[PDB]
Amino acid sequence: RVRAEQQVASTLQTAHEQLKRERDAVELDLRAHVGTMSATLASRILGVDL
Amino acid sequence: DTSGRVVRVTGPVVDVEFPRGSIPELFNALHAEITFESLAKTLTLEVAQHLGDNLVRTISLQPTDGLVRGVEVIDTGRSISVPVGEGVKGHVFNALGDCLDEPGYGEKFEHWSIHRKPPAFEELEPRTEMLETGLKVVDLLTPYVRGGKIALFGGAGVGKTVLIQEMINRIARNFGGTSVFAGVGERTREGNDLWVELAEANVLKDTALVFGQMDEPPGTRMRVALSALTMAEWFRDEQGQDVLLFIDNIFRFTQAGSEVSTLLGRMPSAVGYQPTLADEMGELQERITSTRGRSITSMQAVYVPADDYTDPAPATTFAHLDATTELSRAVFSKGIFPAVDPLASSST
Amino acid sequence: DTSGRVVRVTGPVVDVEFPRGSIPELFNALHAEITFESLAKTLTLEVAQHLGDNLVRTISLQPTDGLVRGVEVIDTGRSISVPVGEGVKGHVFNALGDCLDEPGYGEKFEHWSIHRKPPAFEELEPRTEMLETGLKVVDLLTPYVRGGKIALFGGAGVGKTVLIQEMINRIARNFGGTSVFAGVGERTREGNDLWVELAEANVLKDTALVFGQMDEPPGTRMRVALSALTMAEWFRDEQGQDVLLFIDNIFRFTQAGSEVSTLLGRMPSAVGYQPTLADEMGELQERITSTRGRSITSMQAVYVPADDYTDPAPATTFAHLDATTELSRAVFSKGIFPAVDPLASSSTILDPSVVGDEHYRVAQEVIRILQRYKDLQDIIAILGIDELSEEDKQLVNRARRIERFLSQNMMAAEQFTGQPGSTVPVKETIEAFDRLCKGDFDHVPEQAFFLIGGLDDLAKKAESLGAKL
Amino acid sequence: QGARQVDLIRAQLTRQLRLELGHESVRQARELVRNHVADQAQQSATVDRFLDQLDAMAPATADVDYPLLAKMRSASRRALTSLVDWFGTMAQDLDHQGLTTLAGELVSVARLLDREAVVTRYLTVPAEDATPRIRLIERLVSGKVGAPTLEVLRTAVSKRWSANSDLIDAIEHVSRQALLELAERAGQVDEVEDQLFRFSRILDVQPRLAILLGDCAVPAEGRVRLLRKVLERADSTVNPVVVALLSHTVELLRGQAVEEAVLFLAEVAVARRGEIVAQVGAAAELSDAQRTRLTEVLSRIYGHPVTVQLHIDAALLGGLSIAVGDEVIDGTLSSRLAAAEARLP
Amino acid sequence: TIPADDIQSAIEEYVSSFTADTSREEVGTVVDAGDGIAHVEGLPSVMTQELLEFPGGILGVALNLDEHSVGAVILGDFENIEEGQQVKRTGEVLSVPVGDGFLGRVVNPLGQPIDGRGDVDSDTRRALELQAPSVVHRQGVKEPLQTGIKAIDAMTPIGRGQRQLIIGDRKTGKTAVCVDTILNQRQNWESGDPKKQVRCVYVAIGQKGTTIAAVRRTLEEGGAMDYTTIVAAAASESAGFKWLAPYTGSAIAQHWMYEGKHVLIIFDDLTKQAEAYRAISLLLRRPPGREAYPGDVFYLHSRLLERCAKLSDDLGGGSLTGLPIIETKANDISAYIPTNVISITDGQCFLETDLFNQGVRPAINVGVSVSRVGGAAQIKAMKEVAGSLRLDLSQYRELEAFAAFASDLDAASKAQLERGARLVELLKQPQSQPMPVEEQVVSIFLGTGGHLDSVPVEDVRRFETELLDHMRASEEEILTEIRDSQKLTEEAADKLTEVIKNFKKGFAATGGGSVVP
Amino acid sequence: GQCFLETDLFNQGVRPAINVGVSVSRVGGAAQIKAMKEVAGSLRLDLSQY
Ligand SMILES: Nc1ncnc2c1ncn2[C@@H]1O[C@H](COP(=O)(O)OP(=O)(O)OP(=O)(O)O)[C@@H](O)[C@H]1O
Ligand SMILES: Nc1ncnc2c1ncn2[C@@H]1O[C@H](COP(=O)(O)OP(=O)(O)O)[C@@H](O)[C@H]1O
Ligand SMILES: [Mg+2]
Ligand SMILES: [Mg+2]
Repeated sequence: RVRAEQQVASTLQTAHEQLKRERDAVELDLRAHVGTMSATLASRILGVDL
Repeated sequence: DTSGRVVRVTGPVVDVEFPRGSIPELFNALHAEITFESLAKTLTLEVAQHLGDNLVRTISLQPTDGLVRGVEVIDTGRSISVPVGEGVKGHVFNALGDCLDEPGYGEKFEHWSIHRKPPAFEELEPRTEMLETGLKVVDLLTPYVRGGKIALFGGAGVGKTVLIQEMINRIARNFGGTSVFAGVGERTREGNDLWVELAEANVLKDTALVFGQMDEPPGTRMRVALSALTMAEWFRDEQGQDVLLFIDNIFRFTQAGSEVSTLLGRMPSAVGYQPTLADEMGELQERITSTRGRSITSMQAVYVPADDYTDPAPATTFAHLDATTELSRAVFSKGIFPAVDPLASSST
Repeated sequence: DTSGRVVRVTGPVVDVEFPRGSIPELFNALHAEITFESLAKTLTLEVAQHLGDNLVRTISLQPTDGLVRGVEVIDTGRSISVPVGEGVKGHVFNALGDCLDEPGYGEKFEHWSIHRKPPAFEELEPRTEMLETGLKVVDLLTPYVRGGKIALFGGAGVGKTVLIQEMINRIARNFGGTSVFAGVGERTREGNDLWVELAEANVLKDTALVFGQMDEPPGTRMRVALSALTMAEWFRDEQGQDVLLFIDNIFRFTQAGSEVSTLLGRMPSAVGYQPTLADEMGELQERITSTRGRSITSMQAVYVPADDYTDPAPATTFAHLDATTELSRAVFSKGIFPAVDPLASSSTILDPSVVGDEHYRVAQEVIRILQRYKDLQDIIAILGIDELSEEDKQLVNRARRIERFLSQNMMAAEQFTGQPGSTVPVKETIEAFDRLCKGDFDHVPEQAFFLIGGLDDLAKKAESLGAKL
Repeated sequence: QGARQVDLIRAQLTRQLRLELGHESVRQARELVRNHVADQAQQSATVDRFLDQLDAMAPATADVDYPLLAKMRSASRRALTSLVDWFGTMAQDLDHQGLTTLAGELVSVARLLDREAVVTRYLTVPAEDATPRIRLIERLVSGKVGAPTLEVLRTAVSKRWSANSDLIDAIEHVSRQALLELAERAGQVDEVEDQLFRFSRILDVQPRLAILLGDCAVPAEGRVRLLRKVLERADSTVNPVVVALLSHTVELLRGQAVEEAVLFLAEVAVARRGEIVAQVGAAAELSDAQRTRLTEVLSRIYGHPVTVQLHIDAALLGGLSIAVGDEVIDGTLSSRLAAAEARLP
Repeated sequence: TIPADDIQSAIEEYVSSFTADTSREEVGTVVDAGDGIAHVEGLPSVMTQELLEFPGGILGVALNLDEHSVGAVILGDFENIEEGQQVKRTGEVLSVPVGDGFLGRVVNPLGQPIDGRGDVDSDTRRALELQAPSVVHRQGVKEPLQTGIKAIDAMTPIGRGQRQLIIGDRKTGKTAVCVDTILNQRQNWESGDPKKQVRCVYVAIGQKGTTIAAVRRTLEEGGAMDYTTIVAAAASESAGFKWLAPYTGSAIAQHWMYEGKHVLIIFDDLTKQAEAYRAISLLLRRPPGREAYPGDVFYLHSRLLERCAKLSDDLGGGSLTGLPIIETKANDISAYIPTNVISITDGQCFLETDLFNQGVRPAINVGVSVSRVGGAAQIKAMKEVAGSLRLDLSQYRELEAFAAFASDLDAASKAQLERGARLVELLKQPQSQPMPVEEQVVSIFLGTGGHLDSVPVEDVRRFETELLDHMRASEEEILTEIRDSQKLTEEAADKLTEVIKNFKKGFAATGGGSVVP
Repeated sequence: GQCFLETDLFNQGVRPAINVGVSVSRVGGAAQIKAMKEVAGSLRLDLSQY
């Protein structure tokens, strides 16, 4: 039980940190589309392409 | 033009406003409609109070979930009426007279109001008479009264249903009579069980079942005993027949009356029951009587809260009971049927 | 402008009228003025209800004597806030967040609203780590949970305050974190006692005290627990290191809420309590908790009105606790201290998987022996002990020795018995009660078990009475 | 189970990132629409775009709404409709100063009623042989007021009333009907209606004046002094009958919300004609052609002639938001922005 | 690995497809607000029990309707309600998402997951107050729902469609009984048979969130979250959630019951739902009765418990087995809510503190605990080995006054005393350790067959365990016959008896002596 | 604290009728002189136990 515990705890820690690195490093690249999606949302809310 | 409209909805209590000259009498049956397709139904309301300013306060008999203020309310002009006749034998009804196993059956029968008066003092029997059932233990140690009330104190697994079927058979074959079963606050599982046992023993054709179940508002649990008693009164007065009325847990009738009294804002009496507990118990138990040669004998299951026989509900009930039958488990284990405890049972 | 106007004053409940649109939200703090020179002050009012037609029903935190109808009421735009930070340690505070021993201290700190939502369910984690106190009965039958919720139940004047002082002595004196003590509607003599005794033990420099006592109006007694709980929540969430939260007679929160429920216009509940009893107790008691990785070892005293453990307030408190030490007046009347009822007290870590097989076996055997004794007591009182069996007489002697050995001379009770206190490790307790239940000391008198520590103290007092073991 | 735990934390932080993405998305869309609609012409473009949707909004099962007749429980209604029918018979009797003195004397006797509550209790018994009551009232003002006044008071007290405040408010209501007819003769009905509405606007938007008029215990002579004075401070209120109405209403406020009582006055003024009020909100006032469009489409919707009240507020960011009684058609783009924001995944 | 561009695409498709048709809404205005209740003027067409939406995503339920206002119960975040806000009409009564996506999740009393494991794929929705099955839609309770507890399965059997009340003071083992009942269905789940699988719903009303966490952890360690949903209305939730949690848990598990599946629903402390409903009704100023209860509280509980039914074969044959839990105070079963729920259910399991302290665990009072379904919910083997148990225990309880005068007792009296002591030791059971039905049959065969009269009463437990262990290792065919045939034939009885004899000659007591006759 | 007097203890001759078991003083030895604090150290507990 403790063996199945220490291993899963260690890999959990190392995967949490790796996913943190994924998160911070992929956080801002998708903001290239936030402008155009805001634009299409405005177009939907107005009922015109503007 | 002459119909009312909902004004307030507070759980089972519904206030309805009518025009100036169309106020329904007390205890009238009103009809409202819930059109929300999931809970779509026809609410039956019973006028409980005249509040003034053309407002009446009614107790709903179905759940009011989905009722809207302003919905038109139709006045039927009469109290809750149940179908009466020989055709009500072998079928299951509810407190309003709707057939449960065959919806639509009985709608073109004669219909009798469930609010009637006991026989006049001129017509009551001044001499008590013994009902000879044919059972040794009952006829000897606990003689039943014809037109009286017998308490039954049998739990589960002592043959209470077997004794019920036995009494149905005896009243149908030794007296040429009928049986009416009022399940006041009936567990739906036990209701279906009783239905299929009465259908298997082929004694359902001699019985009319009226079920006011537990998942229903207190109104139907308060009025199901009156519905079954009205069917029995038709069998006695109109058909000229001896009747046996099984009221299962009269205590649930008392408890439903207490709940209805609490909902209407009435101040509670001692312990907590309704201020008019004895008047309601009398209004029910005084119609179970012998009259003009024919009688209605009633067997009632009694619940005693906290084993306190001085509790207001059993103390009020026992003012009308003529005998007591206690079904014992020590007697049922010995293989003695019926498992009537000869020392705990008693007769007046 | 956008200020209020006092319309009604019925005791501690004040009605205020505001212009349309300037109605303060619920739980806001309003300020009114009392200008009578003998009672001049600034009333703080907590918005309780929106009465409609721009009326607002508020509860006052100070006594309303001297308040005139129509005076100006200023809406602060926020709820009651208390100072938070590592700088509140070492100071006595108010229910409003005012320093008592050094006024003005903390007005430049960060201020946190005293109204919080409890942690999200995905952050909750069960705590199953034993907190070894040093009391025989507590370590044996009611093992306290480290990071869990502990309570001391009991009637009026049995052992609750002395037991909380004892546990401040045991757990908090050698603690590596922060301690917060909420005195909710208790005596002021005891508050000064605790202040002085924490200054003596050099523990005050780590402890933050927040006092709203019995002489305060029900608003203070209703909000002081929330103030101290906000301080503890700051120490748990921002600093994040091992908070201890003691609360004296938290019930006073319930009672203060009950004193104003009819003045707020609510129909009374069963025993005269507010209809919102369990709801408010849950809103408060769910913030006193340890999230995942952040620990708060809570310990509350719960007053049981008229010794009736079926009263709705203790009966509702029972559901929020991991360990309960329930004190009886029947055990208080026999001279046994602490007056713990061993048959009523309980703990969730009294599990063979947590405390071990021998701890659990010994505890279950002690409980069985004491239950059999409680069942025989009436027979013994009426017909005499000589009517029992030999097995039953043996068990009765063992049970009397056991119920006397569960008592102990506590460190905080030296003022009541003149005797210094004792500490007993959990293994010594386990083995001692194992020997008692087996019958190794059935020849030692009933005394020499009474108000002692471990087995060495038992030997000393047994030989002081002419016996061995 | 550990694998499940790591999947849990991954997916939960994923949803978190999604949420704070969508939030700044709606922020960017909000400032985009805010700087776009800053074009004064584009606001009109948006509103008359919404107008065709309104053209595709039919139908609606609307019902006529009454000023206070829908507020009285029962017994008072029948009485109120009887008295309004009696005054409709009276409608052509009085002359100019006739009607104005009718209003003055009726509000004075309303003060007289609220001054002696016991006599109101007595004359408001719902009994059949009410004749002593009528004697009572003429015994009160046999030689004090005009004759048709005393006649309508007789036919009023002749009626049954569920309470006392019902008759008290009914005499106020019939005095107001008299003033409405007086304003009608002059032919300023829409003028007086919209000027009451505009005064209600200026009364609500700065409610300080509203509250300082709600003083129950304070005598009302200074009240009306203050009130008219503030009104004729400017002469954009050339009509005096508006001032008469509002003055003889504030004379008996009885703790009513002034900022709601003036709306009540305007609404009964318009209800005299059978029209239904319909409040609207937008960011910029439109041309009266668009007002005609709005009135015609709202009449088509509610099956009744209707009047509008455009309460300017730019923060709604274009589009309209209309409210008719107790329902709302909300087409202003700021509401749609808040919707798309709150409805984020 | 994280799908960030997928997160772009999701909200991308959402905003590119966003639409809100400007439809005519019916709105009202809050006039007053306090203690979780808000009165709303307006909304003429609002119906009773209708959901309303306040500003800020706050929800309410329209309970009280009158000519002045609408008294609504706020379902959380009530400190955000103010006088003057606008309330929108939804047009719907309380509905809850239902589907198989709820297996293994912890949800609100609204179908919203509060565990954090993502949204729940919902098949459909289901109204909270749909009617119960008719009296002609049901069918006699005949299939046993094995709780894995010897005392219950032997003395107070539970069927599939029965409502059994677990009633007891506190810290007597009610939650433990229900969690063991849930854990015992793991083997039924592993069979893959929809006629044997039981889906579990656990409703936690008014419980500390750490207690719900501990319950879920216990269910996970036993592998019981593959088929269990947890509807949690924690102690911090509004009175509305605590009142609605059992109806949410019962709306779920009816979608399964009507699909032909078998469900077991536990209502942990229905008493707390009653107190929440009483708070709601006293804040709405409804007339109070005994103990300040609204007067339709018996209806509140019977409407809920009458939906646990056993449907017909014409309706699929599904079933919903109800386990309500009631906390009495000082063993006052004559209180109001205990009286109600005792009157409603089909049987009661009375757990006691005195029995708990005496080492009798589970602390079930087999004297007063009853099941009105009875042997109809037992397999033939258990039905015949447990018939010789009730009378023996009653005789032991009436003879235990002479426990110290066995010298003065008849031989039959002393034999009954010793057999009863062994039987009382037989019905004890550890926590979180439920037994399959064949092992319970073998244990009760040990007890009632006389095969424990040779064992010291302080060893019986161990003996039983060890024997079962032996039979789990050497003779599995006996357990397989009892499991597949549901009966103990004479050949199997002979085989079991000789196995017991061999084990007895191999068994070592704690007193030192042998347990051979 | 509390000095609970009883009618039973009064009639038995115990006067003052203090119920020694349930009576208590929450100040204790701090409200006594040294001599009385030492001689009456555990008197209340001894009498409760008696
Ligand atoms: N069969 C058993 N054997 C041994 N211990 C048990 C058993 N059942 C329960 N317990 C113990 O009883 C303690 C409390 O029981 P449990 O919490 O199940 O009672 P409860 O009915 O939930 O009471 P409450 O709801 O008031 O907490 C637990 O710590 C558990 O260890
Ligand atoms: N361990 C103890 N030893 C001796 N006396 C005690 C002990 N615990 C409590 N007492 C007595 O009980 C009295 C009050 O107890 P306390 O715990 O302060 O009451 P409460 O529980 O109501 O706060 C004290 O004055 C003290 O005399
Ligand atoms: Mg204390
Ligand atoms: Mg529990």
